[PDB]
Amino acid sequence: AVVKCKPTSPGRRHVVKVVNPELHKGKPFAPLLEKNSKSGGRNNNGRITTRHIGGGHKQAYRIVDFKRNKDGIPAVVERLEYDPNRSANIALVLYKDGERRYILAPKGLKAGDQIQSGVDAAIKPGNTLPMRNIPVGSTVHNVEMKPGKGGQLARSAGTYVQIVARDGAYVTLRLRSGEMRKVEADCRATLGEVGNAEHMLRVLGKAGAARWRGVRPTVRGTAMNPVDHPHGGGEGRNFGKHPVTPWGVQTKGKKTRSNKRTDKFIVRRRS
Amino acid sequence: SLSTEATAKIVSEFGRDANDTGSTEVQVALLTAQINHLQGHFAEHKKDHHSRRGLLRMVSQRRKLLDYLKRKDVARYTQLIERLGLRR
Amino acid sequence: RKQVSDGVAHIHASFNNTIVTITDRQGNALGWATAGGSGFRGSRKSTPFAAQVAAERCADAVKEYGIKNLEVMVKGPGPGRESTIRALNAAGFRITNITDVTPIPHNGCRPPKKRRV
Amino acid sequence: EIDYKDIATLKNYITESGKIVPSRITGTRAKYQRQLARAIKRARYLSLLPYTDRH
Amino acid sequence: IKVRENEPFDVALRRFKRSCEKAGVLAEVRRREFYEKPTTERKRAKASAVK
Amino acid sequence: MRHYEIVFMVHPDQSEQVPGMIERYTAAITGAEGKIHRLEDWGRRQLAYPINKLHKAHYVLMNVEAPQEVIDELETTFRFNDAVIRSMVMRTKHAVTEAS
RNA sequence: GCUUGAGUCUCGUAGAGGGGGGUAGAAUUCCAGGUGUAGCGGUGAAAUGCGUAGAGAUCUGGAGGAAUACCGGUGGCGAAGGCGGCCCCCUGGACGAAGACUGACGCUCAGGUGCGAAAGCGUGGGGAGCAAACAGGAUUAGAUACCCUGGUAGUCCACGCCGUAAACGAUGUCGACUUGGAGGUUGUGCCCUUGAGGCGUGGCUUCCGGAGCUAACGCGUUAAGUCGACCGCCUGGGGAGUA
RNA sequence: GUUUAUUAAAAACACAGCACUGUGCAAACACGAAAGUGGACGUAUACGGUGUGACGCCUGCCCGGUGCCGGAAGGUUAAU
Repeated sequence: AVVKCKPTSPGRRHVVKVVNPELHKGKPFAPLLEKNSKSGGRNNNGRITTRHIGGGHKQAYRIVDFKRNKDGIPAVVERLEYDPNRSANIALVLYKDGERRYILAPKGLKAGDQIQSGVDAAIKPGNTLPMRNIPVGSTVHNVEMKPGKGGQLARSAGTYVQIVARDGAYVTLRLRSGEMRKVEADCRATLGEVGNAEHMLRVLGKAGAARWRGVRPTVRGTAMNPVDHPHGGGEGRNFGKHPVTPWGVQTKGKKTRSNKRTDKFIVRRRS
Repeated sequence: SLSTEATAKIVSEFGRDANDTGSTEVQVALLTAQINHLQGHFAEHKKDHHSRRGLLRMVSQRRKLLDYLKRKDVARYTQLIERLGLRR
Repeated sequence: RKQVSDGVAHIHASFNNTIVTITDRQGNALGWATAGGSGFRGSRKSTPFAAQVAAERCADAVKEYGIKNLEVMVKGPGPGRESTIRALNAAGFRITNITDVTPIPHNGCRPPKKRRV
Repeated sequence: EIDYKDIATLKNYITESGKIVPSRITGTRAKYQRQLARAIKRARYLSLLPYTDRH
Repeated sequence: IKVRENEPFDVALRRFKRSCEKAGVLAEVRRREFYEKPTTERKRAKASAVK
Repeated sequence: MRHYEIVFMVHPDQSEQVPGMIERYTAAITGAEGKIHRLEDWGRRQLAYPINKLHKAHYVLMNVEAPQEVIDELETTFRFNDAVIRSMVMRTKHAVTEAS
């Protein structure tokens, strides 16, 4: 659960840790590891393109099954592991033919649970099926946008998607943003919601925790100069014009969505 | 509620004479079994204050019965607590 | 120029005002009238005589359609429904049945506290 | 004494709008009135009796 | 609630239009039945009435 | 084992599958070593108010003595299978008059 | 030592007693659509407001939240706060015919501990109605209000606080005795198995009333009557349940 | 903690927190004349932009002006 630290020092005064004793203490599964090198704030042109990304802890990428397959083969769940690359925890699962894979761990999943992925799979948290064998109203996660592509929606910790309706070839989904959108019914979805729902309850306590995450300091345009930001300047604190991005586009309000080939799929815009 | 077969088993176990359902050891053992079952109940169901009042009534009744048995016969009290596993 | 001759009167009566609406059997409304369009304001439109004038004007609006038989569905606590059936029967439709479809809920939503005075 | 599966007795103990008639009108006892209300609600849930006559 | 006109009829009216419970309960579900004061006052009045 | 009473309604469209699910449910109870006290099929029956905008529905009653685990599995089966519009499983008022 | 106080077991009975989950039906609101036109809404009157970009009214489909019309009761349960759709799971208490068992194991309890309406506070959700604050329009001599039109916190859920109420029956708990009538609710014995008919025995309750008590109002077998055990509280009003 | 490495180390900047707003993934946004790339082998408990700056108590009134969001009935209105 959440652990409020004793204020033995400033920086430990205001930190809440979320700790899971169920998580595996030790090395991850080495056949499903890849090299992950830091490249944020670095284009192939070498320029910073996303600001406030820099050095954090070294991390290794875990190959997680998102396009879940091996239909009809049950898999027993071994110990849940920690994943630095995402807010969610992951589960190392072992199929009956001797194949280990990494799964986005749902909320109720424990070590020893059985999961399955086919069209004959019983509907149960941790099982994935296309959304024409899944009843309307169930909360799902790790749901594809195209049939066979892999889960793109509800991958963060604690997130879920509600199956609201069925067209007959499309399935309407209420997303975590409140948006309703039409997704094809042959797209697969894992049942239940994603675990680690206490991830939003952590408070980092100090600037060093953000630096271990990998977030470089954010400078305000009011603190900058007129050459640097559209905000900036003045012989006091007040600038006094409409708030904008560093490149001039207005940032309070001003919806910026220019897609026209997916407007047929978004049904109700998020509120 | 404790089942009829369970109460019959505890009465037969803790009664050295047949049909001794009113003796202090039998009453304390019945209360202890119901207390363990209700601890298993309340772990899943916190905030059941109305049933916890009956639990505390059973705890107080068991404690008063054990106090009476300790005043009456200390050997019976020690034998009962060493076969029940309480009051450390 | 309608040949089916079956119509439904919907009388939404309330303590301020009444509304009469003649529709077909499928729910598509054909005509409507009200005490305010009849020419009464406040207490004069809360009177049941304004409901009689409203139902007469609504029947005048449906005289082009020429409905022979007319169901009646009243709704609300208004005093004007009891004159509205009488005005429609004086207009000349044959009333096959009279129905009361006022919304009597369950506890449901919380009622207001307003107008305590 | 009172079972919800038959319908003729239960329509005799409701009114035309589907409401349960009061015990002061029916003359039945309080225990049987409570059992009657429970059976009426169960039959309403299984749609053997309507909640209201409008729909 | 529901009436249907008998096929011999001289006028269309309702024979229970003043004793109907619909307008009696609608004015109460509009606002605030207390369920502890008015039932007590009504039962006290009934107990004083019947003797 | 605990006594129970299960009444469920099936689609008129899927009214030909009713003996198959009767065999399935009785097989589940007898495999979980319970017994069926009663079983009645009232067939297609007019319903008082329309649910799911649907016509008259197929009515099945059974009185069943079975463990609460297989009764819970039966109720979750009734939840997940969409051929049953409505199900009610009730413990109380057991030992009713036969064929009422 | 005893059972007669207290408790336990067998078999049943009623109940919105509590905790968790699922589901159902009216209704309100919102969205999309069909018909249709010039008003709707509100009030003692109006006006702000909605509607000429189509409101209100009627019908269809969908979404979401909250509370469960009738039953419903001078009913029921819980120590109190309190608890109302239906179904399941776990569970507390009460009562009854009959029999058995232990044998004073009992009563009260300053400190202590737990529970504790509504409003409020923290974190995370939810938000349909209602609605403090706020805004507009009325009323008025004025109106920071009563009234109307909106409307945020809140009301709802999870986990933590807070620990107060006209938390009242303004009546602390336990035990015993003391004339009566009329009902309600819930068990049981007998009679003529022929009926929701008659005669008893228990519990919980509502009203009237005799002696008695009280300053009086009134209480009156569930006492404010006659006693016993223990605890809490008061010593003129204001200051003040304040520093 | 950082800062004008060479006259200013500060109350300045940053900061954990807080809020607003954009973003349904071929995401927003950024670099790029385009391919492509970062964001991210992430997926609304995520990412960006803005302002404020632990914590405690709080954050009142004003939408007339300028922005932004929503609507298209009417007026004006380009190439054609």
